[PDB]
Amino acid sequence: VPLEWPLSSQSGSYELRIEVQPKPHHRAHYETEGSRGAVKAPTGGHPVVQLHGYMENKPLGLQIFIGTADERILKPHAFYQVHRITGKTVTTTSYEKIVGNTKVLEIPLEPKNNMRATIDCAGILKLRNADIELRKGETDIGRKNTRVRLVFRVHIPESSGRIVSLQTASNPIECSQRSAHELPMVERQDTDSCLVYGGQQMILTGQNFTSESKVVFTEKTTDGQQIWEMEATVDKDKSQPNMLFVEIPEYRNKHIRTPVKVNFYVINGKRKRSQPQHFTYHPV
DNA sequence: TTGCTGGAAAAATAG
DNA sequence: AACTATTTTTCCAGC
Repeated sequence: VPLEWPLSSQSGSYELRIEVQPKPHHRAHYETEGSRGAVKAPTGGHPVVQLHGYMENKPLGLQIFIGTADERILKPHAFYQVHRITGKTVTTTSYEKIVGNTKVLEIPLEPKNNMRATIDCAGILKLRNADIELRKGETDIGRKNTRVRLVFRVHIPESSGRIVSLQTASNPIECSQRSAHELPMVERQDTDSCLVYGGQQMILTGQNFTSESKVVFTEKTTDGQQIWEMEATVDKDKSQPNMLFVEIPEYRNKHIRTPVKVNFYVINGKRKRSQPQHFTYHPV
C-alpha cells in the first residue's frame, strides 16, 4: 500500500484514534544540528494513538510519517522527515524504514496496552529546500511550507486473508521556529530624515515599548560594517503607552557633502531588539 | 561524548 | 549586479 492512498480512520469495528493531539508548535531540527526533541503534547506529555476494536491478541505495528498539512491532499511532506529518537527518556521502541523518499517510523501497538501507544520517540527533521527542489520531478515549493502533520496508520490482518488498513492524521503543527515573544517593534516613525545636527524629536509608535526601552542609531557599510553606533536619548520622563519620543542624535560627521543612509532600532534588553529602521542625515 | 534546545548571527531569496 | 525585507540554515552556548 502507497503512502499517498486515501485510507480511513475507521472500517466497521476498527477505528484508529489520536487520543492525544500534539502541540500546534514544534521547531524542527536540521541535519547540521542536534536533535530538537520529540513532538510534545500540549499538556506536557506526548501524543497518544490508539486502535479501537481490535479484540485479537496479537501486537500490531503502528506506522509514523510526516505529511502535508492539507487534509484533501494527505501526502508525505517533501521537506520534512520523521526523526527517530532513542535512549533513556524514550519509553517506546521503534524501527525506521524508507518508503519512496519517505522515512517511516514503526512503533508497536500492544494488546496489553489496549492498542494504545505513546509517541514520545518521534521528532522532526527539516530538509533543505534547495536539496529537495533539485530532485527531478518534484514541484512542491519549500519556502514558507512549514506546516506539517503527524500521520499514523496501521494494517490489520484479518484471519480471512485480507488486511484492513487504517490511518489517522494529527492536527497541523508549525515547524518553523517562531523567533519573537516579548519583542518591541516600530510600525510608525514620525521623521525619516534630518540634518547632521540632529536635535529634532522623532515620534515612534510600535509594540512592547517598556520603561527601559532604548533607541540606537547605527551605520554600516555595503559589506555590513558597523562603523557607527550611538544611543539616542528617549524622553522617558513621560510618554503614551506604546509610543516613544526620541531625540535624533547628531551624525558623527557634520561635514558630509551628500546625504547618508542610516539605521536605528529599539532595545529592551541585551537581546530584545526590534527590526532595523531607516533614517537619512542630510548635509547642511 | 549524546542529546537537546533557546537564541541568534549568517546566508539565502523574492520583488 | 546590488538593496531590502523576509525566510531559512548554521552556529553558539548552556545544560
